[PDB]
Amino acid sequence: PKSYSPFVDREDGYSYYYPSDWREFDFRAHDSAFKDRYLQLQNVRVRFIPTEKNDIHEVGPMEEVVYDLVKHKFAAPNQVATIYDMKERVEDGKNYYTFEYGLRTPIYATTSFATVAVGNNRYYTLIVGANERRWRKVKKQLQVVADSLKILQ
Amino acid sequence: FIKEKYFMPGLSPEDAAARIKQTAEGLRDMREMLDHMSWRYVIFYIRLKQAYLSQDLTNAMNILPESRRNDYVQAANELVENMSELDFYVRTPKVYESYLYYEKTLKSIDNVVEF
Amino acid sequence: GPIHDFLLVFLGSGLLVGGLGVVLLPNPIFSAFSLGFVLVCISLLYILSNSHFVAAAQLLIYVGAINVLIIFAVMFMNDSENLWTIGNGITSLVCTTILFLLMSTILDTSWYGVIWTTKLNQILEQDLISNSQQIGIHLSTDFFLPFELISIILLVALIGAISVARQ
Amino acid sequence: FDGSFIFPECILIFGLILLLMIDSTSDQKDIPWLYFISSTSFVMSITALLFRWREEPMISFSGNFQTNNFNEIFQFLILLCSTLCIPLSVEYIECTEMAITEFLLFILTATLGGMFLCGANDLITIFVAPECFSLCSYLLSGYTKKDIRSNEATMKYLLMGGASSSILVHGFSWLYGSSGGEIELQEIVNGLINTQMYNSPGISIALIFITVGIGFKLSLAPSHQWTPDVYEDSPTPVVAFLSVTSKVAASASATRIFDIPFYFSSNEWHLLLEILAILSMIFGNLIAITQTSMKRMLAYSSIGQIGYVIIGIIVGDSNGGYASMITYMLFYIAMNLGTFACIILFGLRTGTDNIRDYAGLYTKDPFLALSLALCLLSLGGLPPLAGFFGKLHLFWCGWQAGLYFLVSIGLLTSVLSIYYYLKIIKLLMTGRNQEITPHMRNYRISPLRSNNSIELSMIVCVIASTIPGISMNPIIAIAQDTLFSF
Amino acid sequence: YGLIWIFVPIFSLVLGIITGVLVIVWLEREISAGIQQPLGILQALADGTKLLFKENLRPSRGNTPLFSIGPSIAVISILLSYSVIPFSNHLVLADLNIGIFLWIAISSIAPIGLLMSGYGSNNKYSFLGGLRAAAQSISYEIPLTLCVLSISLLSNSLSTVDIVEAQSKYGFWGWNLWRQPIGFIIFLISSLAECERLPFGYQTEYSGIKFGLFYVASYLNLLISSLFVTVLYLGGWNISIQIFGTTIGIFITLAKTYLFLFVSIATRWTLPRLRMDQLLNLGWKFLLPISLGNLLLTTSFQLFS
Amino acid sequence: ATRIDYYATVGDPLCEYSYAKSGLGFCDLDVGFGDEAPRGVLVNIHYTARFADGTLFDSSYKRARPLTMRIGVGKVIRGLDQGILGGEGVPPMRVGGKRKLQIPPKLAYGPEPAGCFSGDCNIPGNATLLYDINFVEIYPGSNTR
Amino acid sequence: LLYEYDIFWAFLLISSAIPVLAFLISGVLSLQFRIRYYMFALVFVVFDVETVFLYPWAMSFDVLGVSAFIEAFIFVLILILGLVYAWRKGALEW
Amino acid sequence: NQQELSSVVLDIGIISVWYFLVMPPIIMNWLRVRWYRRKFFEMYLQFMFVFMFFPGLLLWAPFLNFRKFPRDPNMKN
Amino acid sequence: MILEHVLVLSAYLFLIGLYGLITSRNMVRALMCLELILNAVNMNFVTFSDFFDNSQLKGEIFCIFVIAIAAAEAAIGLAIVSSIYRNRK
Repeated sequence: PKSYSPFVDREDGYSYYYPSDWREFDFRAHDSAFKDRYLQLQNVRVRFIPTEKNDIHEVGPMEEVVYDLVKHKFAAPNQVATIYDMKERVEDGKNYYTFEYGLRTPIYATTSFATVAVGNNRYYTLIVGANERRWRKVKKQLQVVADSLKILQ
Repeated sequence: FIKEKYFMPGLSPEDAAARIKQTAEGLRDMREMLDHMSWRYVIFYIRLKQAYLSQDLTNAMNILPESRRNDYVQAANELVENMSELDFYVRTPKVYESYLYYEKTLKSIDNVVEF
Repeated sequence: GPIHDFLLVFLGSGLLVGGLGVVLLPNPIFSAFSLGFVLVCISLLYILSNSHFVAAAQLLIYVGAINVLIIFAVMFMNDSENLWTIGNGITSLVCTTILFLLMSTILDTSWYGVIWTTKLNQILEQDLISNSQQIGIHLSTDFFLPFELISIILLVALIGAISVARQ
Repeated sequence: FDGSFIFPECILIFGLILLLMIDSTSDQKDIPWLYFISSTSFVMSITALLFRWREEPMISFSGNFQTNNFNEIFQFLILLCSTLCIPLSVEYIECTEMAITEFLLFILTATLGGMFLCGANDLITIFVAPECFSLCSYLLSGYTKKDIRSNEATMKYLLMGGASSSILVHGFSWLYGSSGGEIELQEIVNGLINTQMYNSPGISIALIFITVGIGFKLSLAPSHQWTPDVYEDSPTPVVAFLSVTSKVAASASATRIFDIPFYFSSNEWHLLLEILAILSMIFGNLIAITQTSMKRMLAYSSIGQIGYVIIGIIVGDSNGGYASMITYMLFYIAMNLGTFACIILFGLRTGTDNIRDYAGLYTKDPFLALSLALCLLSLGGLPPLAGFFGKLHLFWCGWQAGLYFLVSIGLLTSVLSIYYYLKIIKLLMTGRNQEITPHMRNYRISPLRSNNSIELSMIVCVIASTIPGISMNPIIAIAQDTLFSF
Repeated sequence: YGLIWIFVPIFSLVLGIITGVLVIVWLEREISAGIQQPLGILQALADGTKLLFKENLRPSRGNTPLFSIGPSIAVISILLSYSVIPFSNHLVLADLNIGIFLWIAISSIAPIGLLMSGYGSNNKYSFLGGLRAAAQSISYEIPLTLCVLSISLLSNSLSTVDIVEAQSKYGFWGWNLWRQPIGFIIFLISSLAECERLPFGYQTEYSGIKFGLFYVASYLNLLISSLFVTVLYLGGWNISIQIFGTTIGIFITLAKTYLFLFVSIATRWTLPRLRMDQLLNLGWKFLLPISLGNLLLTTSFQLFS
Repeated sequence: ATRIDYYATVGDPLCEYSYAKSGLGFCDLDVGFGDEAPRGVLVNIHYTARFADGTLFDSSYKRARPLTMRIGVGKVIRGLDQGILGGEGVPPMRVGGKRKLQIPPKLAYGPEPAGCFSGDCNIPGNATLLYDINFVEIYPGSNTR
Repeated sequence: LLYEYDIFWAFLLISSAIPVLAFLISGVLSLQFRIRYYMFALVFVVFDVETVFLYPWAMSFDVLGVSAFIEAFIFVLILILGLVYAWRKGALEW
Repeated sequence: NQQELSSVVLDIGIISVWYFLVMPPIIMNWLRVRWYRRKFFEMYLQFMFVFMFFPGLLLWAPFLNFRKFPRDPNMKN
Repeated sequence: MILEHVLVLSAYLFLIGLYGLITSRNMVRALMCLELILNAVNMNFVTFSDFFDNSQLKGEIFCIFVIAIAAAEAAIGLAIVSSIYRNRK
């Protein structure tokens, strides 16, 4: 938390950070989603699935849940899903998966460093991405923003 | 071609029994469309199938005995209000209430096909 | 819901009577302003068709730029005059039979059954949702060739309109 | 991203930028060098298209534009029409005191729109490029600006051309709906049977409205009433350029949007083209007998010769290819621009277009009379000229495909074309000192600018109407290798 | 509940723009009482009811539907585009993905109302005046939408709430005053000149309620041009160099539109008519090429961003 | 059900379907020899299209031309894109190849009657189609766009 | 989906019913030939279509690099060459 | 689906009656007592203030009580 | 869901503007009828893009192009009509 804004949501349980004064807007199915006022793809958003599960580890393995999460639930057919390496953390007692992919349409060069979580009969799928034309400068910054999602009760 | 179906005469109660099982099986697999957030095909399918249900329930109730009428109309109007609130939360698009009322209309269509 | 498609039927009735006002009124000025009413209803139909940049583009370009010059040339009244401009027995016949073919084509076609098909190329790729951004990415570089061509077309249209309308 | 396959049109847009830079600097002190940079822009576009000959039929842009050998050939024919027709208005502009600038712009952009219509593959460009060409057509037709009849005729043409393209694009809309949301000709037939709409009334209305719009573009006898009315007052060079370029680009589209997205409904497709072809062959050649004008009956002869081209459209690639249609379009350009060159020279020396003024041209000018008579005999085809062997290759391919009732009607109307052609050749050969007109007797070949390029292109068209019927085997040898039209 | 919560922002916005046009009337009266030297606040509503309670005044011409809807379309061509203003981070009427583009369309349908006014009046005076007013609404649209385009090109967004947020990144210098003052001058002259205010009738048969419609349509045109001065160049709610943020941001944007009202009325009283020849000399041979020029400048400048 | 558009063919060599993870009936008859089919390009196949029982409703040999398809971008059934390219690591086809496919109605057009021109339908609900793809060639100049 | 302009239809309905209602409550309770401005509108219509083309490009220029920059640079080059044509000819003349 | 406030009453109505009651007599009083004692900078900011602060002046527009006594007179009516 | 009625309205425009394009006294009424025909095809493309093609907005992109060409056609047609009006007395 060098210069980061911990926007918590004590009702829904999620809480994570933002680099520098990203704005506020209503996304189509995400709640805050907080775009960065200059770019069009650089934003971090998170949504909900009312499941009846408790752990992301019992619903499936990480390397297999990212496959049907990106290749079947994220990627539009006109773009290809370059799923990069996937990572796992444990915050307090719960697993915390974090992965990387790039949606490559024949136009629209972009990618996303999305992470996934669960709890409270919800299902967190925090997605942050940016353009592919400038991603190596915005790699570790969005990474250290993205791994900072906490699940609190 | 529902505009000609207005001009065409109404369906049979057994035709309604066929179309309600078809409508059940078609509401099974809109999960491909919800998670991709294709809300325009979702509002197309919900408004069309609600237009089918509004003429389908009153036609399909006429083959059921009076023991089945009370609980059938109970589950049917439960399905009607669940589908209308699903219509309201897709014409005000939020993913959570949409999938919640989608599971509600699945667990209300699973026994209308049971009649 | 019912307000949406009742608004659709209301726009349909108003637009068809405005189009018959374009076709069958004694005043060409009355026909041009009925055209303006029709194109306002067209923009409202495109709002109903979930194509909003399209809607305000047709509202911007086609009464704001077209119908102004239309009513300019209509108030500056000029002169009067097998598919050709020979009527009262031909265009009624082909109008009724092409109308009957199109009514038997639209009404007798399960359109929603075709909407059920080809559903994979409208799953609305998740990283963008906004309509004008999507128009701009499909217009600038995807259909780059007609985008570069209408520049030449409107260039030649301006140059020819100068070289004709002055004389 | 690099679309290097559209470099002959990059030379055209480069010439357009140079046209506008010359059209902004001085505006008065450059008549001939502007014509020089435009004609050399044509020649550079041709040599670029020949430098890109052996390239693959690669869809260059983002599923938008296909540089097939078939499309390369039709672009070559449009460039050849523009090259062999561009000197035919270097005297008309200085005779009628119009602007040679923006006229060269109109011809360059009509050539541009035709060359994009040849390679157009999305349904967008099969509306953009034909009506690019058609807005350039309306600007070229409304260009004399001295009378009421020319402007009324081109306004009626603008009405009919907008109706033409709008029916064509309503059919394109029924394509776009019945075939899912698919465009790109290769993907449209996929989109019909992805949606299971091959046996549909919607695709039937699509095919009917598309073929009506193309028949408006091809001026076939249902949709043909525009050409004589609109080729009276519109000037003879743009009558030449627009008729020939419009019908070659419309036959380009009439192969292109009819073989690739319509090989499933090919029965009703062949039947609709057979109806329009037989009526066009009969009625163009049967109106063109009885008219006292020269450009009107030429417009009907152009209708009849496009009705001959539709026999090559109906036959497939296999049982007599589209190569016959290609070489007949080459012959058609070659022997029609010579006819219009002679009609232009009768009007740069007389001023009239009445056919009864032709009595006595053999006595006054045997060179122009020989050129016009030989072009008309090429168009009719009595000796071994170009057009006889073109009609022979057409009727050969139609007879080998079994289209007996196309070939026989084409032969009867070829004889019917022979009649009004030799009706013309009566006048410009004979003369009896009062059948000559006072618009003819004062011919005055000597009050002329110089050794013109009208005469050069005219004698090139005369030789190209004579010897390529004799030398047809290299032309067939270079036309049969267009098998990628699919 | 199904329509009350939806109707009350529309109702509050109509009441807000009625209060704003009351402000513009009495504020031009206040600047005329400053440069020309209580009860006066309600005198503007007295003006509105004097123009309201009157005679219909219909002559014998048979264009009665166009006579009815002429000033009506002239009002609609401003009133339909008040769904566009982000007064704060909230309380905008719609989300409005195409923010200013709908305003350009609704301001471009204004010469339709001007030609319907020129034909609804059976007078050659208002005929020529409707021709002039429609032609200057046409003529001043292109550098208007050019500087609109240049600001939306700086922001890379058309939606107005996004550009209002986007102006507050560098701070006070992040506003479009210091990003495009040239395009700001373009938007100044296009805002003042289009509404028949900075240069200059055509109501010689419209009276009663129709004259009041033209009255409120002109001053609401001034209102919406001023609110776009606020949401384009000056900022929406940001003063960088819960519930209270909305209440202070509406005060910020109303101070900014009062600033532009004072500047616009003062520039009206210190400039005469352009005499209709320098008007077009400006809007075609000067204003449109320099609007294309700073369009090319902002097009070259957004490469590094 | 009806409107089968009777095109009597000779049939194709039957085989057992080595099933996929996504329930695809999958049987590669003839391994092609050449390059794999690229994602997003136009490809030319032949096929005979059959219902559950094997009655024919569509054929590329009916049209006597290889059907041009841009595969992988979802312009066709996902059964096509998962049985020609392969979704769950199923091997992609090579040129001059032949393959039978039992498309499950999950991959196919659901219980929805795909195609209904006038009362009667082209495809009934849950048809569990049988495609017999003859992947013959790549389109000559084709792009991934 | 009828959520973006769901309030805008009611806004249109109120704003469209209010002038006719104002007319009801006000009724119950008490040949030139100049084509210069025509020529201005004739230049306006094609410049307006070119601005319509310039609208979604500048909407969507952020996702694209220098390629869309030179796309619309060629476009506005055509635009300014038409404008210089309008200068040098007898187009505006006012 | 947020409902970030969850306040039923007395959140904005209190601020509305505050801005509509406490503000307009002090605003009109500052318009009265500073009608001449002003720079054009001061008249500029007062014009901006009275533009911002308009619709609260509706209950104070017809009423006018402490307005007219530029002497020390007696009510001799 | 009657939303396929806008196609019926589209065909209604496509017939009435064609009828007005055949029987027309002057030229500008027929030009306006031609514009209604371009509207009919235009709303057909917009409806088909709404129904089927929403990832690519190919029908809506073609809507932008067909309204551009409609503008060019109307501009040059009115240029011809105005030049006739100049050339008559």
